[PDB]
Amino acid sequence: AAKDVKFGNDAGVKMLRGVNVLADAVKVTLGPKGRNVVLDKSFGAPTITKDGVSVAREIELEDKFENMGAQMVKEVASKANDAAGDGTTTATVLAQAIITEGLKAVAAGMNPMDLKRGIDKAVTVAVEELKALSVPCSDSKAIAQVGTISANSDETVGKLIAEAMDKVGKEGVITVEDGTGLQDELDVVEGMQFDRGYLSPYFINKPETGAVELESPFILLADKKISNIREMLPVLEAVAKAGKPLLIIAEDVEGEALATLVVNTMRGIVKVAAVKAPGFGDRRKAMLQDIATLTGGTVISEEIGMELEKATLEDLGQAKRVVINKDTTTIIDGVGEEAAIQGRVAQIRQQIEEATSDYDREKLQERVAKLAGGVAVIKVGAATEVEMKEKKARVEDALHATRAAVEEGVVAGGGVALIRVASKLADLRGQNEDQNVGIKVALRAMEAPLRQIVLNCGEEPSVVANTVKGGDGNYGYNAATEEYGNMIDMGILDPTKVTRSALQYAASVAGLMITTECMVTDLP
Amino acid sequence: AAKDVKFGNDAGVKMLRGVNVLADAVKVTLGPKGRNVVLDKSFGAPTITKDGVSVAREIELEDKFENMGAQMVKEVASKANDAAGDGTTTATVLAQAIITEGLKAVAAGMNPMDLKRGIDKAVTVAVEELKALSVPCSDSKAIAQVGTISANSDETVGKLIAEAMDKVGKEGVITVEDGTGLQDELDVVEGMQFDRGYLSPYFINKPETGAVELESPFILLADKKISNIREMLPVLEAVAKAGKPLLIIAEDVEGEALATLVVNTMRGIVKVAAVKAPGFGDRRKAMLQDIATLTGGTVISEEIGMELEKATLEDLGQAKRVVINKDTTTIIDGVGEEAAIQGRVAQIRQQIEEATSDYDREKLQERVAKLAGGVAVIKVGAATEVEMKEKKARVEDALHATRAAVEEGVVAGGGVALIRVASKLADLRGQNEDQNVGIKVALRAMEAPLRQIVLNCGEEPSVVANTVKGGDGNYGYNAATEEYGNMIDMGILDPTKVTRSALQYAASVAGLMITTECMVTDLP
Amino acid sequence: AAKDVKFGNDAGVKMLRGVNVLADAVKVTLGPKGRNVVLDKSFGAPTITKDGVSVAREIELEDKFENMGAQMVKEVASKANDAAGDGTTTATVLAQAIITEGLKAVAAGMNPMDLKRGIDKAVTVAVEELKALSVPCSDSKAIAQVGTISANSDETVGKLIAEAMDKVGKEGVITVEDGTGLQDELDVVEGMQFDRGYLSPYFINKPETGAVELESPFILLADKKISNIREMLPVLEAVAKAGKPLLIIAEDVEGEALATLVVNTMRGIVKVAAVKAPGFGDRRKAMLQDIATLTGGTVISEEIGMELEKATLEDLGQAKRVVINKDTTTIIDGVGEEAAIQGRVAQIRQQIEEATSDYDREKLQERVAKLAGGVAVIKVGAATEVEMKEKKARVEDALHATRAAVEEGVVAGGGVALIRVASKLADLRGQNEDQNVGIKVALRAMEAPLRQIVLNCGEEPSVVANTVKGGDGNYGYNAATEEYGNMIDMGILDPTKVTRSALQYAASVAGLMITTECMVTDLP
Repeated sequence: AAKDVKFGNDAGVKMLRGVNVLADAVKVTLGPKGRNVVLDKSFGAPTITKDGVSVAREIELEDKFENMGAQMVKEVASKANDAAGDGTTTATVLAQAIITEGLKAVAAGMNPMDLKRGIDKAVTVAVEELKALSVPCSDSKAIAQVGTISANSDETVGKLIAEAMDKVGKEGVITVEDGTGLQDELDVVEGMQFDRGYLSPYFINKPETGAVELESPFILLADKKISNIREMLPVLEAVAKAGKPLLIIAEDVEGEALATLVVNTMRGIVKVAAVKAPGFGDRRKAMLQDIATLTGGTVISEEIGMELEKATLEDLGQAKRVVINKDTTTIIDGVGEEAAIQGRVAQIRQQIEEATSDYDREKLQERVAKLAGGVAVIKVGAATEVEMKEKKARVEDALHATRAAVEEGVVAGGGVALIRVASKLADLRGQNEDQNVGIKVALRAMEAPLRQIVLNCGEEPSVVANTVKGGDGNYGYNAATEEYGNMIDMGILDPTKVTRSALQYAASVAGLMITTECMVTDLP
Repeated sequence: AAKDVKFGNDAGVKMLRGVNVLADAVKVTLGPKGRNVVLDKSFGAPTITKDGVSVAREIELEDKFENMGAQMVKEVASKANDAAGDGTTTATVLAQAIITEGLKAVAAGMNPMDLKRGIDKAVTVAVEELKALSVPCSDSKAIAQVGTISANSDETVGKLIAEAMDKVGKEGVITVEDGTGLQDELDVVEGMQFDRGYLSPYFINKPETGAVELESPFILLADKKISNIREMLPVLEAVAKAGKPLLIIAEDVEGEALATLVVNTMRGIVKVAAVKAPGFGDRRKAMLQDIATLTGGTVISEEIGMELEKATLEDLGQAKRVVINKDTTTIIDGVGEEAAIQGRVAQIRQQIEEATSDYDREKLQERVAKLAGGVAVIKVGAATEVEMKEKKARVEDALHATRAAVEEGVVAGGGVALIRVASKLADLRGQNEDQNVGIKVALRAMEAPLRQIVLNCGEEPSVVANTVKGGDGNYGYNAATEEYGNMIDMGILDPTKVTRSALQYAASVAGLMITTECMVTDLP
Repeated sequence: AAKDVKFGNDAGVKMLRGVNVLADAVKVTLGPKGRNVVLDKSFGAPTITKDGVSVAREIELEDKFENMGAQMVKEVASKANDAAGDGTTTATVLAQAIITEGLKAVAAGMNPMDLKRGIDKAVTVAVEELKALSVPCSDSKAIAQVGTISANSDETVGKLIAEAMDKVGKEGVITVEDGTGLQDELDVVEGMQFDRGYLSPYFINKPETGAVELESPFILLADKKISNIREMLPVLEAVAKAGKPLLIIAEDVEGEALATLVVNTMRGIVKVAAVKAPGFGDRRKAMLQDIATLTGGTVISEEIGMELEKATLEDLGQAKRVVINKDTTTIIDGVGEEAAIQGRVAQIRQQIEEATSDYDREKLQERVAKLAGGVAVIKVGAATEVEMKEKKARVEDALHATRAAVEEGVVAGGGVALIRVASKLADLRGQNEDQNVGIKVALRAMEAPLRQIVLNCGEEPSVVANTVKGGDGNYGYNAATEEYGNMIDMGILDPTKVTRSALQYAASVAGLMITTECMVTDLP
């Protein structure tokens, strides 16, 4: 199509206006004193929210260039959710501060590549100062306390997450089968988590979570690229006679059958969602064999000779609940019995015995960890359905924050850790001058989220931020109770991975937007 | 339709504004310090890129005349890819410099034909100075080092390309069958490369490469012009029952069946792509007989009497992977066995015996080179799928640059070779005066890419370019590390064919745009 | 009146556009390859000029704020003439460079007061590096050579200035009585130079020089503030009967009589110009007594009792030629005889004897230096009147440049000295960061005049300036002959006072324009 093309500082100020719009809405969502945002829905009454994840999804600007700036920061901040579980808002505010002060410094004629290298230098060293600043979250006391604090101060949720990580292991897979009464049950049921997500967002039937959940679905295990609908039809219509939904685990699903099933979920004819097989090559064939062991069904491969026309209801696998994230699919309570599963585990122990390299044995120890691990039934008991759904959502929030907290340790939250590693790096210098101003842009940006939280309190932000720089360690400003003090003692803590990931991804849009010269889009 | 027609310097400045837009975007992609370009996609978040090949595809301007200038430089720079594998960006910057300084000289009333002859003179002599300046890349050490340097400094890739060119020969065909694990495998499998491309770009299912890849396809070998769909239907529907895709190798595919299959790939009904037979006449019938020997299938010719209605599944040929470039189709691991293939080779040795002319024997030595050569399985092993796809792309980049490097030798890259042969030709003169100013426009243009790279560093371009002119040999400016020195020693090298082809094709749009008087287009 | 008021960066960019207009015209006047400027005169044919002094007088912009920026740089650059004799153009280009790069740095949010202190720091240290870099111009060989080089390479002019400074002394007063033939005469005649200028520019009858010259005028010596016309009338009308013009040396001339005489010079009725008495207090009464001794007339003071009504033609003093600069008045060949003058000198020797403090004796040694010194008759002989006026103007130019050259020494001209002390101060640092960027703004600005001269040559300015930074000492670029080399050997030299004064006054408008927040003017 006919493209509009902008160069230089025109491109820079267009992206800067887009990041200012997105970043202003998402930044007024940021606080324990966070302000409301009224998002319009054309159905009826609008939705009031305080979460910047829900606000940043709605933002899409009219002018194409400003829209491109907003969609850049939206995209990479959503990567901060997908790697972190929180911190889209913090990565958006940090992204506004690096891009704003950075483009002011480029407008002063400084070299943009030296700014990018300076920002990446202060970001790298500040990441290492977070890892030197992080307190580990190792045992059921710390797992419990991060569970309580993350789930809005409830002890029973932290006891649940501590018991579940105590059972399956901190490395293990924990997702949640929900409640059937008043009691909060918990046990290991046989399933498998693998790092493949949904193929298109149009399979999402639960958009408040951002996932594809299927209850009692069938599972088709295909070791081929699926592009043709004409094989799928006895499976899809055997499902349409069965009524229970259908999950595809294929080598790939491309084009015609893929967007066809997207149209099937558009009209809601047959509930089918599709994901890829985990891994590549012969080990993805072996992992499809393990999923075939769990779900009861059978690998349909070209070496056997079977096709999807010859597939029956026995050939499909089946489970009770599958949950599909953007990058990760978990399968909960497949049909297959402990004789075939356990004998399969013993066969993979045998493959540990006759493996040569240590790396292959590492892959097989990961594979018996997946196959022997198990997923959680965490029956969130409540009095009513409302407390079960809300308490379910708080259990998932404590599950994410506790998961990242036991991955990479925990730091003093509330924007204190960023400004603390900003205070530790005043003497960091680069090679030439524009790296030095890139470092100072980066550190001033690390100050900016505490400035924003205290600004949402209505207090004077430079005073409180200068006092938090005056303190040492985890001394920060509890913005909810407006009290200075030790953030670990006062019970505010963010995982190191949400802070580190927020800073790193804000550095990524920072560098990739400062070093932009040209912008190409369609005409309005 | 009703046409708008422009003459003279109006036409000249419209093309000059189009070349300035395209050339500015593609020229800010140019560097080891190359800047980003934000390309919009209407699906969602935009794509950040540093490659001018991806930027120049997106450029299409609103005004029709400026669009025509941009599409001229786009077209012939894409010819610099298709003949070279790199240097679309360099041919675009060179094209901007010759067209800009040239149209300034035509605006001073000078004769445009003498400018065209002057530019072609300095271009011809500068090509011969590149061939006198080129260092040969002959053995596995040089093949290895160009392989490492071209693939972003990795020794294992250069060892792979050196082993593959060691096996099949530097004249041989090497494309890549991909990985099935961690190991990087490599062996000769029986296939054939021939110089016929796809018939329409709408068969392209992998647009990031710019090719048509078909995995386990059937191959229909037709010795007739195909314009009628009504013969194709037992073949196309025997394929649609078979499910595996279909490649047509015809004498020609014209009109109705061609655009019909384009509609089949538009809706994705049956995956069929079509190419022409290699060569013309009785030798294209013999090469179809050799492809019939490789793929197991049979030549369908009018002299036998068969048609496409009488075609069966045995009559179609079959291979494992075919890859179709814009001008070249390779067929990898056809079904046919070594008895028929080897006996066919012996028959073509017999045809070498009973040939008369030396030229025919040259064609048959090319034909046993194709039939006895073999294509590569280069299993790019990696830990994950991401490193396998990215490492695959770097293997293809080192394969292209190593291929052109062993075709025509290697020169000091980074814009040093162009400005070096610009320095060697200060005393070149033409017949009359306007040829002299055409030569100086050409040489100043050869200076321009180093000016652009150093400008993307932020350094002073006329200083660094005047110092590189002050040096001799391969003394240049390593713009990544900002260090002067011997470019061959510091590990920057471009093939002579990408530099020579960039300069020659930029001279082609230069002459064909300077000598333009009239422009005819539709109305806005 | 109703005022328009602008604040902040709006005020900054308005002054920046004014300084850009003035500075662009005056900067294209700058060179030995200096370009022409066509100044319009409404009388008739326009005037072509290459001198930035004549261009900067004409510049007055339409918009009031831009006019204020232009008039600031005009004013203080005219102070660089009045203290230096040259370098209005150089102070304008330097002022553009500090104000431009400085306001870019303030637009990056840096502190303007730290920029002002940084610029003043690098300016102070660069002044001391000029004084460490200056070669002294002490004897008649050096005085002669600066005289020749400054007067466009003529040896006879340098011999004249060397003989005149040899006679009266380098501290002495030399102005020029003009020619009466072909010979270039020179002798000491009795006069006095004192540091008082004209009261209004509307007495200027020779605007090409910027002075008030009166030939055979009468001199009225008034020890009172003159505000009333009704005393002046027997003096003014005794002059109007005498016909020869009238110079007033008063204590002060204020208001009514002052602007009245301005109206007399507007209609040209009686040629009267007025200046103040030299010094303040009782010593200004004594210096009026010495001027009364020289000119033959008499001090009219209130202690005697006389008034201006009782003044006669004998009471007025008289001389042959008086020349009045903006700050300095010289009186040439007064009537009074050597008996009264010499006896007055002996009386001031007696006052040296009976003085107490050393300071008073310093003032009296200055006073016998003035009274015993003498002014020059430098009869500029030529063939025609045109060579006498042009050769007169070159004698005055060599007189100014030789005068400043023997005041403060001589440096390598042509913008080499500024960039040389810019090269010597790379390691100069301030207290905090914005002083460092103020220093780098200052040094980059010191590079800018050589950039402008080489830009007027058409050569590449960053190349030549980087080579002049590569050299050491007085190695520079003779831009007339386009040859590198020792500027003292190649005969390009500027006085240290015109370079030092150009840099200091450009620093003055630099600081006083960077630290401007508000601008107040009338409405358009």
